[PDB]
Amino acid sequence: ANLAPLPPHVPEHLVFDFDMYNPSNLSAGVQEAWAVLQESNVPDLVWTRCNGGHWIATRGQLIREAYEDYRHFSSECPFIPREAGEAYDFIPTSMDPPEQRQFRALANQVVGMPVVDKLENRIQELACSLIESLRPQGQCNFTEDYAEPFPIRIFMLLAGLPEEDIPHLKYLTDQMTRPDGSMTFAEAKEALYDYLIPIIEQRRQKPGTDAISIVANGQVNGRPITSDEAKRMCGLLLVGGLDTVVNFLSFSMEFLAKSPEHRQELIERPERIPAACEELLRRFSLVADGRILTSDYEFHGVQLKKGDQILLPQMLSGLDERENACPMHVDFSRQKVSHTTFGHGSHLCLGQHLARREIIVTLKEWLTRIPDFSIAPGAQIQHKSGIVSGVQALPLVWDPATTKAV
Ligand code: HEM
Ligand SMILES: CC1(C)[C@@H]2CC[C@@]1(C)C(=O)C2
Ligand SMILES: [K+]
Repeated sequence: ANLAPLPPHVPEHLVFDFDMYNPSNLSAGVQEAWAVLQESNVPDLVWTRCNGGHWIATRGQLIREAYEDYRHFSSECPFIPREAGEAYDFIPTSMDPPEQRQFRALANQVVGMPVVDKLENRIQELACSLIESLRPQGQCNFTEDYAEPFPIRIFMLLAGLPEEDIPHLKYLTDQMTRPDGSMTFAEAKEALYDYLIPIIEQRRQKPGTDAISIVANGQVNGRPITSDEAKRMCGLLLVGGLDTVVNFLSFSMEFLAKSPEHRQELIERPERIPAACEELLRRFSLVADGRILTSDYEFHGVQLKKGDQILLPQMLSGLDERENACPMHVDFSRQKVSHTTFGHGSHLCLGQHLARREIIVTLKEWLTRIPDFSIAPGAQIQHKSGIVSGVQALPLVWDPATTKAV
């Protein structure tokens, strides 16, 4: 690990060199690896010298606070490392209130609740189709066989982009959240923009009903959105569509593959599925971005300097034992599932309704046709960490004789 020189204003007792891109205890699971930050030996707000050096709030209370106080904690540079957060210019995520407001409203028009209600039939259709297709095989590589195609095809459908462009696009979005060293954030971002530019141009000329057309021809601040602003909002839609639900689905199915009574519980009481979805969202939270200090500020006894970056792991809030008792235990009956999995503050996830729909549909439709399954014998499941964490591969196996078509 390459630790950056401790800045003079950071007390040595607050140092804890956690690498968000390669946590030390990753072998135990990614959420577990991040949960080490919540052990008794770690202060509530620490400084890691990894990835250029930055703060990390480890408690739900501080994460919520920082997310609410955009005045001190700006989204202008929300990604670690520094180079990534600076090149990051997505709309509305790189803006603080009140600017983000008009732009957030437009994005909502395209991925909001009404749109989800409108596409529910296609969502239901694809889920059933993909699963019925896998059902008689008795095995599947969940990440590539379902986790990826289900949410991504729905997104490409919503955006009016050919499914043929998925491989190319997914490689680029993944470079921004889980860098493999092949390219800088800026380069992955530019390439993604190169893809969108002609499409936006074209859809501004001849408007459609797809998400890209709606955004490109939308109104913000009483005037027409610019091509640049359109490109920046669409870049974000792509990332959210291709690299969020995709990863989350695999953590959930990995858990279900190892939990027969949890499976059977949803099978008998499908009305519990929405709660189970919420609990899985808490237990398998997977996003971690942050903010930048707009000025010198003392936060909970810690002196933060202007320009200091602070990671505010959305993932940690619900795993915080102060927020949920026995945080690592999955309990579908939890009277209160506290979490910030979809974020907190003015930038609360707009695609959260689409995400829950996809999750709930997956849970019901999978358990219906394939009620009994397990991880392939031998298989060693590996997780990966970054702005969005995921599962490398998820080999599942089952006896076709136990499955049932609908
Ligand atoms: C399990 C799935 C998902 C998770 C965990 C997730 C998480 C998040 C988080 C934590 C934020 C706030 C980031 C910040 O405050 O800087 C966010 C923002 C947002 N999400 Fe999601 N998201 C998910 C799926 C989606 C989907 C399906 C889309 C749709 C393409 C998407 C689009 C958005 C948008 C537009 C914003 C920005 C809102 C704003 O800046 O005002 N997300 N998401
Ligand atoms: C942090 C996010 C999950 C949120 C939607 C996709 C993502 C990586 C962003 O850039 C904003
Ligand atoms: K920036």
